[PDB]
Amino acid sequence: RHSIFAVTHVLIPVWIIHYYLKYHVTAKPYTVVERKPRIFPGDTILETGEVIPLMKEFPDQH
Amino acid sequence: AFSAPAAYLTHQQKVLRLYKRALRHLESWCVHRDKYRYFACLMRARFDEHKNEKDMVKATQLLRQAEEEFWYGQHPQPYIFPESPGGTSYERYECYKVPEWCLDDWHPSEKAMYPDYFAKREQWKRLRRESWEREVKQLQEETPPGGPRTEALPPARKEGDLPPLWWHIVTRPRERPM
Amino acid sequence: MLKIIIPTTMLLPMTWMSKHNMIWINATVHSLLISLISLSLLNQLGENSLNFSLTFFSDSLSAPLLVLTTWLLPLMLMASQSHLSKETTTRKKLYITMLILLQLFLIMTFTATELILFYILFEATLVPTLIIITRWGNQTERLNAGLYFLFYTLAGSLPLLVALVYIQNTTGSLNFLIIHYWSHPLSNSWSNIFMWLACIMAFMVKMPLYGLHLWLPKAHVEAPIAGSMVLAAVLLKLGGYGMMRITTILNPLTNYMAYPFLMLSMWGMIMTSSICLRQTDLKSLIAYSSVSHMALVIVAIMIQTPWSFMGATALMIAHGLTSSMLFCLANTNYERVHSRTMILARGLQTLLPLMATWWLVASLTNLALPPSINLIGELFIITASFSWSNITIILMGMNMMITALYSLYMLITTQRGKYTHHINNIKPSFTRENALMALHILPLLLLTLNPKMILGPLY
Amino acid sequence: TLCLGAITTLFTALCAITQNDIKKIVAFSTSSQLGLMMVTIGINQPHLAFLHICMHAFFKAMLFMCSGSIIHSLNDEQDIRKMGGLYKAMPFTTTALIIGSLALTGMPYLTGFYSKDLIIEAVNMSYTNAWALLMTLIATSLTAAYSTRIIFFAFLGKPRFPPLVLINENNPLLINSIKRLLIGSIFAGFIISNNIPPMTVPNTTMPLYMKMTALIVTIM
Amino acid sequence: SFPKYKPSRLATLPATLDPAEYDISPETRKAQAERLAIRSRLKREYLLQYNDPNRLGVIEDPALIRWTYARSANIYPNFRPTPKTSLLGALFGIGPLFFWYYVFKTDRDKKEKLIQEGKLDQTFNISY
Amino acid sequence: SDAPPLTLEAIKDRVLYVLKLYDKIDPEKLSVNSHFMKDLGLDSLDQVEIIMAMEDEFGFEIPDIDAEKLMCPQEIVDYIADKKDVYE
Amino acid sequence: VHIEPRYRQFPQLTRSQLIQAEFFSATMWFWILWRFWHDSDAVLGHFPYPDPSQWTDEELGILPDDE
Amino acid sequence: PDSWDKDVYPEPPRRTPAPAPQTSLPNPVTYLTKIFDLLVDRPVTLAREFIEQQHAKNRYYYYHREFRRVPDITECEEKDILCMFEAEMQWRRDYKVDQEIVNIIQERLKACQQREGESYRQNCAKELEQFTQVSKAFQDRYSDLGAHYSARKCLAKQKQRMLAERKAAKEAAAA
Amino acid sequence: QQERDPWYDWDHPDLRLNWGEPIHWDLDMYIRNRVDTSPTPVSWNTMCKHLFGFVAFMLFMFWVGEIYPSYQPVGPKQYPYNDLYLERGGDPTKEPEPVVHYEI
Amino acid sequence: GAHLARRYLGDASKEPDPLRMPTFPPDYGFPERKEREMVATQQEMNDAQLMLQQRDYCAHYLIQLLKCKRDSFPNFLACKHEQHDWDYCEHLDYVKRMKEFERERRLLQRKKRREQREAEMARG
Amino acid sequence: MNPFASLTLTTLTILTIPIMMSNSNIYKTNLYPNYVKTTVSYAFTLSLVPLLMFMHTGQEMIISNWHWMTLQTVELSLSFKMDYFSVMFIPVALFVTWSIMEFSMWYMHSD
Ligand SMILES: CCCCCCCCCCCCCCCCC[C@@H](O)O[C@H](CO[C@H](O)CCCCCCCCCCCCCCC)COP(=O)(O)OCC[N+](C)(C)C
Ligand SMILES: CCCCCCCC/C=C/CCCCCCCC(=O)OC[C@H](COP(=O)(O)OCCN)OC(=O)CCCCCCC/C=C/CCCCCCCC
Ligand SMILES: CCCCCCCCCCCC(=O)SCCNC(=O)CCNC(=O)[C@H](O)C(C)(C)COP(=O)(O)O
Repeated sequence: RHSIFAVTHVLIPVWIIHYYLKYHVTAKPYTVVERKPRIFPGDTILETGEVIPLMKEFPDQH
Repeated sequence: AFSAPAAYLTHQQKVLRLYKRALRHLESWCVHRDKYRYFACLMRARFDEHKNEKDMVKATQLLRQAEEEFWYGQHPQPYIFPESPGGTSYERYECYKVPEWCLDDWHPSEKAMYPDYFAKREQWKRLRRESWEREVKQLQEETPPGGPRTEALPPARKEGDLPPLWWHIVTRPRERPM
Repeated sequence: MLKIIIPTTMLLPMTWMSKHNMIWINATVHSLLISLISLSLLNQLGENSLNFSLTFFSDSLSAPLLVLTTWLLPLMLMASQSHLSKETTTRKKLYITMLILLQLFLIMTFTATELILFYILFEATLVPTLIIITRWGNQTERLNAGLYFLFYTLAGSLPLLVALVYIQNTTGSLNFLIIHYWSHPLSNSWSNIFMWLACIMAFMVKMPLYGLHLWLPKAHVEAPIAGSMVLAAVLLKLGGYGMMRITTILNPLTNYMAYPFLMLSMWGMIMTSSICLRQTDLKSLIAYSSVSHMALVIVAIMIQTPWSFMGATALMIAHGLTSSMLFCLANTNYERVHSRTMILARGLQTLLPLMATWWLVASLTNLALPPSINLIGELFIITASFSWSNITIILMGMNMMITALYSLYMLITTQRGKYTHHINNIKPSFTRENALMALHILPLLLLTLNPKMILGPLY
Repeated sequence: TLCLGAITTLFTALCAITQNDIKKIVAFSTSSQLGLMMVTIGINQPHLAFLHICMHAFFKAMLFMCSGSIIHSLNDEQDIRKMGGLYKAMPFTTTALIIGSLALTGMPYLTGFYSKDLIIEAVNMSYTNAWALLMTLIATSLTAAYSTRIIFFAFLGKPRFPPLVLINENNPLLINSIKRLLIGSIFAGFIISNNIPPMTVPNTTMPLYMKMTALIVTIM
Repeated sequence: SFPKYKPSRLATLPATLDPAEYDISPETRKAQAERLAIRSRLKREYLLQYNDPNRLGVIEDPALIRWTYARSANIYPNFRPTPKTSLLGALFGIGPLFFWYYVFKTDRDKKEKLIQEGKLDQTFNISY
Repeated sequence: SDAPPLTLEAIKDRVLYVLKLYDKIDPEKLSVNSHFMKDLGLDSLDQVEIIMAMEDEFGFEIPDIDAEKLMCPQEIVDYIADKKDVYE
Repeated sequence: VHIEPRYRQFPQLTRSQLIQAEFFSATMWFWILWRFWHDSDAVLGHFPYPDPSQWTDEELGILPDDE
Repeated sequence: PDSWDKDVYPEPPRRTPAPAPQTSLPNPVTYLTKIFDLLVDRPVTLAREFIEQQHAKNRYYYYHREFRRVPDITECEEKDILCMFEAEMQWRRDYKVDQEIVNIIQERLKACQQREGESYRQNCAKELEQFTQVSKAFQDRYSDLGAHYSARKCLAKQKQRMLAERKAAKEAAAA
Repeated sequence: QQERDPWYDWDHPDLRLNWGEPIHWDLDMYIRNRVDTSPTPVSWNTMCKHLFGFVAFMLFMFWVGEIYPSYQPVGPKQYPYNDLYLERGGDPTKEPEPVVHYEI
Repeated sequence: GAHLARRYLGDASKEPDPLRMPTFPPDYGFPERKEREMVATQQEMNDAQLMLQQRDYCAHYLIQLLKCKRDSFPNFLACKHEQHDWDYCEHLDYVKRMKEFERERRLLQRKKRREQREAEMARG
Repeated sequence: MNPFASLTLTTLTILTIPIMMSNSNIYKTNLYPNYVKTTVSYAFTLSLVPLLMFMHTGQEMIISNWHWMTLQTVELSLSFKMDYFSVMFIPVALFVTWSIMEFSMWYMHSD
């Protein structure tokens, strides 16, 4: 009775939306497209494990 | 809005209307109260300077000149009361006004609520039905042979008469209906 | 497709054998069932048409038109039974007989495989309409309206008959499939120019093309409500259907014979929209609206592109539904106050709120609010015209602004303001009228949900 | 786009400075800020224009809300010529309106400043129409002028409203709504500016007088 | 003394600035009396039916009927072909058609000539 | 809520208050049935000023044709009550 | 909370509204002063604007009006 | 997933960086992601598992329809109605297939533009080139046919283009 | 209809009309939701002059300010890799003419 | 700015044209000029997806600032040293551009005066 | 499944529930305005999360969930762009709408 609004108006709608996106929308190519994540020097890739080298010996204009 | 108009205005009526208009527009120009009082006293002195002119021709010439000056010097955005014909709330509540005859078409279940109100309504309707013919005949008697010449209506004069043509004046919806 | 034709022919004796107090019920129920049956025609192919027999075929252009006809019959029945209450039983049965015969002729017209049979049915649709208008109209102008409706149509249609028999003597067939497969170009000669004009003018006067439309305000204003419904929703679309059919044999002559009709359509679209701004009769405004929308349809058919044909089909269906709804909305007020003048009854939103909601939705679809199929058709036609020439957007643009103006003018004049003081006989809306408006409006949005069913064969 | 925005902002700021209905003044202020947004788009700074949209929403909405509070208290009166001294009679409304006016005028470190200041200093350091720059500066002066008019007329001086005083702003809904928008109008600029990635090249080198141009014209 | 205000079609002359209402005659007063009498008689005729208890319906207004009939049905019977009527009809019904025809024909001839020479940049123009 | 339900007593009190703040009218000699021309000896301009003062007090304007007619505070109170639908 | 009309007197004020108004005015002024004390460069400019006239021809590489 | 062929709709190898926390403060995004996972992704996964369990107990297949190749419009006599009908149907099917090919290429292009972010002008050159080629081919084949198109009109267009190309080639040879 | 007296007791208050009186031919143009011919404070033929003067002056001044622009005393912006030749559209098989920037 | 007044009122002949600049060879007055170098690789800039306009000679400082911002996400007040370094590099770039403009004006004024006075020598 | 898309769609979807409830016995009571205001506030606090995701990693998305209709070479589909502009404007608009609805609960009390 107290917090039933958060169940029938947030939780239930997000269950239907996540199910519809995970198993129906993403079952076809190019339906959910995310721009590629930025890569910076000194980063390591999760999948390949490749590390990116550093950046050409800064002139140190301190 | 309540009085029947006349065939024309008189010279003093025109002067009074111009005086009111000029005072209102001067108040629009003079926002503050003390400045408005100063210039309103000046305006009243100016108005009553020529109060004693026995030549009506020159009086109307002065009125013409004053109207021309007012039109040149009026405020382009004068103050209007909110419910006046140019105000921000002029006809705001007209959509909430419902004529009384609409109650005749309510479903009997709707009329089951409010029994006493509808009993009073029936009493009022019986009163109107009884008084209509006397109203019509009084209007017939009091009307000159060549039709009415003004829009003024006579009152009730007899024992238990009612002023003719009263139903739609008495049963106005309201000024704040809902 | 006799599974649809025969049940209507059975509607006839069912009406003439019913009890005196069950004719409306029986006609409505069985009309709705026939509409449900006709709903099966929407299962169309991607390459050719459904060729039921040597006589009847169903395309992706005529199936929505047939569905619209069969759906319009019950609505006309509900709209007619109010003002026909004092009529005798025999005359009520005759009115229903006229409506049934009109539906039968329309159903056979949209599926005839030959052009002469199509001509005979498309011309047979005249008699029931003329009888309905001239017998059950209200005012004395109905006789002149019937004469205008008859002769404007026949003066265009008879040269079409001559041209059709000539074409059959020349090529040996009028069957539409043979005509399409064995098509040959038209040369540039005076004989071919006049053949083009004979094949086109009847459908032009049916739309009707601007300058040839004077019959339409008369006929659509003087008719009873069912007459107006079927005149605006289905009978105007005969011209568009016939023009898209006949243009198959008119190439490449159309490439330049379309110019006068295109200019007439665009400018007269502007003119009829402007006419809608100063109209004292509420029904004449809806009639001139129909003229403007049909001018757009004419442009789309004349420029001869796939997008223009898709837009023409969608616009024809949408306009049929919208204009029928608007006519019914106006007839409700007419039945209340017995006058067609628009500024007589005002502030009706105060007295009838749900009817005001119906008015708002109808006038929103009239101005083509997205994503209604009205706007889908209008936008497809506008894009096709822009590809045809970039300067059409100006004329098209002006029309969009004007249409919104007069639609909302109608809405504000009828629903807003203050109710006239002297009119005290404005009774609450009946269940029948609300059901009529709902059955008009819900299919529009349902079709918006799935728009490929009204986009024609070029989809 | 740049010229259309410049003429729009100047014309509407010029119309606003002599209006007597308070809602009209706020509407003309909104139109002038839209003109400034168009000018920002015209100098190829779309992200600054978006940031200005997000910044302007807060204080414009709260200014209209304070106007509505004043209108409701004084029996649906909108003319400023009949609004007297509400600085003391309406303390919370006065505080909110003052904060909103200061933010609209791009007072330093407020929400308005993190967009309007950068917009002005980016108009100054670009190859642009000179007339558009002049109209932008005149309009950003007229903004402070119109804002001043509302405060002087609506909150300072002596009462001019009818004598049956019904002024009452003690209602939790009004207080909570305006307080939320006020916290926004104070801190959103700093938070959002520091929490977005750099999508522009900043102007790090300005003559001192041109760096203070917006402040100088506002003060004038 | 002061700058003068001159009336226009869309900004008319005020009543208080009208010379005709400042030099009046007893004939004018008589005319005003007759006008008020006619107005009052019409008002009484309306109000008698307006307050009638047994009246259900719409009070018919002959003025509204006359207005609509004049705007719709009375026009053609009162039409004469005159030089003014003929010239205005010819102009406003013929000129726009050939104006738009010339515009569209010129535009399409230019486009077709450009297409023939192979320089229109029709790249990516899949849909028409 | 909104403004209270204005009553006839309040209307009369406010009208008399405004009239007793007028310098050309003596307070005690003024009564609720006092005539402006006969009893109090005021001209038309003073009546116009009084009508404008009433308009300011109640926050609403009165049409000139209606305004010209009122001559005593009773007429002013009655007009105000009829305008604002005051019955108690 | 109940506040009744006053009729030509200063309206009734509850302590909470003045407390809130003063609190928010004070927090705005504190925010302005603090953010100026810590971010003065955002108003005064951060880097010195140089003067072109004081640049020698050696580093700007212009010939001595002879070649 | 395996729902579509990854050769028709290719994607780059999806390199994503590892998280490198540099603050003592917690990351609210990680906490919110854990909450969303445990509260939304698991019940949805259980419902999907139940639905797939029910589906596995009733398995049936539908087959892509195969069409043979028939004579084209070029191998048909002038008035032969039946061969013309078959050729026209086959041509219409090929027109639909070509439209779908263009659709696939356009989907590739749009996905590339979204995926590459701020480097799309350089990183999507190949997809743009493919779309330009396919668009040019499609335009030559079907543009300007207009409504009432058919295989005969397409053949006439192709013959006209071949005639123009042959004349241009022979005149350039004489140069 | 806007010029009619709003303080009169019209039969139709919104339309400001009386029952049975002659109706103007162009009433639907004058319904006061539409064209208004009410007297203005400033004369017609004076409002037009001021508005047209403002518009023409603004247009002329914008043209003048365009042919007399405003800018900072700086050189063009300098980009490292041959004005980012590969970034603004690629074309990696033409070897563009080198763009070289020198220190100062 | 004064340069605008000098160009639109004074002698526009010796005033640099912002659109057409420079008009002199880069090695005209200088004996030799160092080629301006770059620190960030094209591949690094592409991977960071900066912008077509932020890929200037100060791009490496921007890359460092973006990496530090992503690493110090919740503490959005920790990227001050990197922001200052990027701003300093951009200020040096603007100083260089001002110098280029300054160089163009003197050369134009010097070259035109020198050639007109040589013509004067040839006129006597 | 990277909750960004699901949260961005839920923010927009939950705004329509009070519209679907407009023909229920909540629209005839005096609790409807507070119900709508609560719905809008909930939508705002839900939309605050994708904004945080963007401010952390710069994540952006496009979602083409429903294919409405297809032309010969043009495909029309219900598609949502969830870049910086959308994920920044949605929370601001929702916050302002929440404040303005709570204000309207007092301003339009007599309507
Ligand atoms: C009110 C609305 C009614 C509906 C509108 C119907 C529209 C009908 C308009 C017909 C469109 C075109 C008809 C003929 C095509 C060309 C017209 C002609 O003017 O063009 C030139 C024709 O040249 C001259 O104009 C000769 C025609 C002159 C006589 C025609 C009379 C026109 C006067 C207007 C009368 C109004 C007609 C409509 C009655 C209502 C072309 O030169 P030419 O190459 O040599 O002829 C082409 C044919 N060839 C190839 C066989 C030789
Ligand atoms: C592009 C094609 C057309 C472009 C527009 C050209 C002019 C269009 C003419 C429209 C005619 C409409 C006639 C009937 C309209 C309905 C009646 C009506 O609206 O009456 C006026 C009505 C009431 O007057 P109020 O001042 O509001 O008084 C209220 C208090 N009593 O107000 C209106 O709606 C008037 C609106 C008319 C505007 C027409 C002028 C606009 C022209 C724009 C030109 C500038 C283009 C912009 C360029 C941008 C830069 C790229
Ligand atoms: C803001 C700018 C607007 C201001 C501009 C306006 C300037 C106008 C000032 C000058 C105009 C005048 O005074 S013009 C004065 C005209 N003079 C006469 O009419 C002489 C005869 N007197 C009468 O008719 C009545 O006594 C009467 C005097 C009406 C009183 O009525 P009561 O005593 O029976 O109430």
